[PDB]
Amino acid sequence: TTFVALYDYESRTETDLSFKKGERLQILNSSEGDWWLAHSLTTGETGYIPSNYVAPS
Amino acid sequence: TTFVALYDYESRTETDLSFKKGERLQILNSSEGDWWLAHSLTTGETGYIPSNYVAPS
Repeated sequence: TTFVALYDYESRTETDLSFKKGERLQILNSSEGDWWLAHSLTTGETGYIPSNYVAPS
Repeated sequence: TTFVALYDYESRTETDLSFKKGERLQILNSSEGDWWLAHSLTTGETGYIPSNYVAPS
């Protein structure tokens, strides 16, 4: 249920969470799901996608 | 290896990927890993975290 930060992390966008090594973190359930780095074969664009929006080919 | 978009998705930050239903998407390997929505019990802040930066308590 609970995780611990292994390294510092500085936020890079409005939506990520900054934390320090040692912080205790609780994972939450969103409707979008986990986010994956993806490349669109249709458009050539790249970036993070919500896993719950996609299904295997 | 390949996934298909089930719904349209409009990007909300500089780092996510917009796509339309039907696009074919390839998942890529980054050093940060998959991203999870998390709540810091240490600071009370909330947002997405790189999974490879944390370990179970």
